[PDB]
Amino acid sequence: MERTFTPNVMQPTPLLPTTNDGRVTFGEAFNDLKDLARRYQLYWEGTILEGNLRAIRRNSALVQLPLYPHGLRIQPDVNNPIWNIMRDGHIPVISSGFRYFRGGLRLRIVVEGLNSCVWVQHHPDRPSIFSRPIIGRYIAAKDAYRNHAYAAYVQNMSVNRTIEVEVPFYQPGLYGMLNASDFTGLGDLLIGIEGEQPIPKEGIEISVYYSIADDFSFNIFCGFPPMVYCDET
Amino acid sequence: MERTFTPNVMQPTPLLPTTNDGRVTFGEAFNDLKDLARRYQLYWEGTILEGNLRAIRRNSALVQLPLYPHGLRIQPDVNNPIWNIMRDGHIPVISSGFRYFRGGLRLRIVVEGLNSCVWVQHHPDRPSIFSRPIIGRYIAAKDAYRNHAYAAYVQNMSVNRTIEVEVPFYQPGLYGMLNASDFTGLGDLLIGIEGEQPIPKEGIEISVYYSIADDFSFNIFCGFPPMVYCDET
Amino acid sequence: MERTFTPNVMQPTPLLPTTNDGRVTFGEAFNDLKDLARRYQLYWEGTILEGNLRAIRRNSALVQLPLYPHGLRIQPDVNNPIWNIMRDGHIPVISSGFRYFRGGLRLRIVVEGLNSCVWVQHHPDRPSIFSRPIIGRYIAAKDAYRNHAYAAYVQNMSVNRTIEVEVPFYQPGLYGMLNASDFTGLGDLLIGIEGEQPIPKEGIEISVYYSIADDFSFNIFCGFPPMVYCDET
Amino acid sequence: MDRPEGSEERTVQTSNVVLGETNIESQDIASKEYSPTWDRLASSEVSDEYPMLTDRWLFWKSVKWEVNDSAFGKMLVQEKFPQSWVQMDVNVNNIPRYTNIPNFIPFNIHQYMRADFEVKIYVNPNDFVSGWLIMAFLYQGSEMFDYKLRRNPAALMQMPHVLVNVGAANEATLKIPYRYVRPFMRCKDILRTEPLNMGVLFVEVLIPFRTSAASSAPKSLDVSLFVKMTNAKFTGMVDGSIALLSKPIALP
Amino acid sequence: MDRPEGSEERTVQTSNVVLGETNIESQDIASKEYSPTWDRLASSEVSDEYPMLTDRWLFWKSVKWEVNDSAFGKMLVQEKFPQSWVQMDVNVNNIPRYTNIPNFIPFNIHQYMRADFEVKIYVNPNDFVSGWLIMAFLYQGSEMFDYKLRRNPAALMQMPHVLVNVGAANEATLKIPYRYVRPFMRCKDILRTEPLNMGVLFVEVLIPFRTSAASSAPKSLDVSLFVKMTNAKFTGMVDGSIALLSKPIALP
Repeated sequence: MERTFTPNVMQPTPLLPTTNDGRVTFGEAFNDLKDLARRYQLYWEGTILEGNLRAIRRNSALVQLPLYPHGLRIQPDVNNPIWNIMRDGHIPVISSGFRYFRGGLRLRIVVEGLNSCVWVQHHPDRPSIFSRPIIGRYIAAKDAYRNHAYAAYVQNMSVNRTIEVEVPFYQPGLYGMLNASDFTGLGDLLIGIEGEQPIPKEGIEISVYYSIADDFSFNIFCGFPPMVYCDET
Repeated sequence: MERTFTPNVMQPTPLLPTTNDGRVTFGEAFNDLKDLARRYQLYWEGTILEGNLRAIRRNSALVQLPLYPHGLRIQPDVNNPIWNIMRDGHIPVISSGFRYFRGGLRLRIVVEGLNSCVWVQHHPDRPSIFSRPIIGRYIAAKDAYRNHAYAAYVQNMSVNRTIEVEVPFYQPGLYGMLNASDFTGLGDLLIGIEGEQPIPKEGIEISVYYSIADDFSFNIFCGFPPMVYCDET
Repeated sequence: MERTFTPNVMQPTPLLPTTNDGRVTFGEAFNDLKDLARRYQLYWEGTILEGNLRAIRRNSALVQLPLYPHGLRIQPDVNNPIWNIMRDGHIPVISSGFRYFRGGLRLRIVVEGLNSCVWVQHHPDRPSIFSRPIIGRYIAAKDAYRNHAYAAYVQNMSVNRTIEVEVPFYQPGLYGMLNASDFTGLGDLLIGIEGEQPIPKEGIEISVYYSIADDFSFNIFCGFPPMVYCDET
Repeated sequence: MDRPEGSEERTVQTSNVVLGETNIESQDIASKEYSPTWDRLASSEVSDEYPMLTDRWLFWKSVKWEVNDSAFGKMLVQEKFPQSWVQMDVNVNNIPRYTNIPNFIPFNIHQYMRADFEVKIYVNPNDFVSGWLIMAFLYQGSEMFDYKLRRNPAALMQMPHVLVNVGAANEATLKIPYRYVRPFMRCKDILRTEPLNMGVLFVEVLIPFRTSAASSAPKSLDVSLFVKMTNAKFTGMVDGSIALLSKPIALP
Repeated sequence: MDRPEGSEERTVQTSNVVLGETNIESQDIASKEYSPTWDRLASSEVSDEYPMLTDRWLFWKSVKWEVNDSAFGKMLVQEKFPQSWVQMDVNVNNIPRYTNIPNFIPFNIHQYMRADFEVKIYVNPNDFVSGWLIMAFLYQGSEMFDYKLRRNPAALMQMPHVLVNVGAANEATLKIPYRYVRPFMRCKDILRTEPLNMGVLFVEVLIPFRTSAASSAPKSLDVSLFVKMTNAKFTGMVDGSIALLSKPIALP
């Protein structure tokens, strides 16, 4: 096989004795990228103001966020300097090397400001038109309010501030496509308020973090794209 | 062996009968300094004001605190009279007698004021330049915001005010050096807010307490340094 | 091995039937150069006059002759036309092909003229400065008379005219060097009169013949030097 | 050459085609080979197999590359695949047609297909020219959000590829197991996706082609490509004229 | 060349050096190999052996020979050996020093040594040049009363040698068992004989080197020499500075 082929090997010394992937000196074995990809990382972080929401703005969406196992497309503005100096996370970088996937994501949505009953809902097949989220008044007529019978979840920001949910993989096809260009992905995730708590005069600060589920798998290893060093920022 | 060598012992009486290290009269046995070193003690206690933080000051560091199993260098100012009249704790004093260590610390970070989602993160190899912490705007460009894929933790100060985490021992070398002078230590611990809750017009009062993990061990016993009696303050 | 290597041999006929190295047709087998080198050959032939001897010239050296298994250096003057038209013997020619040796020589010293008690003596380690012999008055202060306890031999030229002695191999080293340039060789051989018989008014005609002992061996075969045909004289 | 005819050539026969090869190949497999199982879940009609037609090897292109134009990473072949190979036969208007070539005759009457491919590349230089080519394949490369950064041969060295050394003048065989987002591909433009677009096949110029300064030496060299299908299964019989083909879109 | 990489090269690894060789060698042994026994009679101190240091191969020279200067029997290399190889590392004043090279590090701290050598010679011509070299070794040749008549290649054809055909471009290996007038050699100039003078290594030009009349063809060719010790035993530990080295004497 041409990728791993090694002709005429000239090796001066023996090979180095093994630590069982670090289990000898540390306690754990770092043998796999799928375990590194299950440590949570930031996904999208935004603010939402009154007045760029709906007119009536009782139980409505605040964000429809597209679920991609690679990241959303990043733009490194001056508001969140994360996306600027840290570039992408470890998950978009691991993901850019594989072609397909099959499996779900885990999310952690931390929506505060607001401190009322907030809700989340997964539309497994309404994909996949764009690489940004859509805020408030710009989400389309039929993604505006909650729907009936889509898998959803509800939480009082008074009891607890963090919603942690796991999105299933519901698709007709064999794979979902990593590195899509722009029914390929995991569909949409809608986040929204449950009935018109008055909004603080600055912001509802939402931030989504994500990871890989347990049954998730990266599937066909082609190359990595060209990278950019973070220390050059 | 010259350290314990006893030539020409003249002993007038028998030895005293044992209480099993106090287990006869109290209920417990105090036979070991490693158990005394696992009772928590104060590590660093400070205040942080708006205006000695960042310009944009959304999810940023508030402190980068260097993890040392001996203490940080103390300075006994009039603000916290602890460091003045109590001197160091029992852990910096136990630690000054040993040369190396291998193992982790446990921390308890009590960050309140603020009452929003706060976060902690361990940089196992970015050591070790100084014996003080670094507050706010003075932390360097690449330790400013959160990073991706470093072991981190998040907590709403609304649910609970105390973050208790355990820092692992990740180093290339054999030992870490107790009593370092100034990759020797446990790296850095970064503490930071998650997105620009308005800061009370006086202070975010952080205090870190620490202890030894279970797998931690002090390793080569040389002398103790010269001490100073606390009752002379 | 490159010296005897024979690639792509094309042989038209069978090999010739053997005579066992001549033992079939003559009576003896000439299979070896070491046997040819044990037939005596001339070594040095000279004359010695009164007046190029010592002043007092009682028991003194007449010649100190250096023992070399290759020959002495030859000079082909008109007195002995041997060295001129015959060149060297078979022994200097055999010897020039080998590098080392280990073993002794046999000599036959025929000293006549004089007809008195003559003597011979071997100095196993006083070597080896020159390729000629040294006659009479020119031999150095401490090689002048007989010495004590060096292996020596004595003979009346009245009883018999021929002294045949065998010189041992006494050296510290492993080998002696054939083809030396100028403790490498067999040392010196001193020949001398035993107490001032009046010398005939012309000459004491000495001639030494030599051979190889039984334990002698030629040791590392390198090339032969370039030769000169005798029939061109 | 030591015999009256030069030497013993080696023969690779499939169906009624026979391909001579004088050298040791250079092989690779684009992913793990398997036996399709969930494809039975997609279609209630029996999948038809045409082993005498499709297993046969087929000559695809000849691309010419010259000394004056060999950069590092100049693309000789950049094609949507199998789309370019199957739609290779065009009429006067450059509209493809599945009717002439006997390997492609079943693409005409069916709607969906599935199959594995093997691409084989041939370069016949003399002894005194030296160069080097890389032929790699990227599963559904055209749909990738950065498809035009992955064309550097430094990126192709990572995806499954073969190498053709022009000094040695070897063969090269790239096996491509069927992998896709759905258990079948479309054969024509239906239900208004391009037909039969499983990936992108590249041929780059890893080390530029060099010859001697002499005037009569060849300044050019040819590259030929043969392809064959393996487990080809067709489903969904319709009329040949019920759907249409439109002239293909090219890659940037 | 029939494979993607040219062919299978062959590897000769000793200590932490690995030498590739593509052809059949040409070997010879300067005398019968043996196991030293009387060397224990010479020294009451234990002989130290450094197999990790000394067994390792070492690059010695590169000598260049040109078309315009190839007589019959022009000497490329004429050296006192191992003296020239061991004293190869000189400072600004051409005074040797045993300190830098890790094979020669034990020559620095000892007085006497003993060991067998293997000299290996490498010539990398293209196919269209033809010549021929002979590399022979003469035990203690410099001390021989006619040393300067034995330099003709007609004399070298007799002492143990190897041949390097430039048309075939082969390797060549000359093993030299330790033989000397005493069971050890001196490492420095002591007890006032030159240090480590066991013989003379020659490289002559048996058939002169010839190329084509074309202007761009190579008019020159390189010869490289590798040496290694085998049963190396050192005795007589002293200070490194207790004795001195003086710049070597050259042969006529």
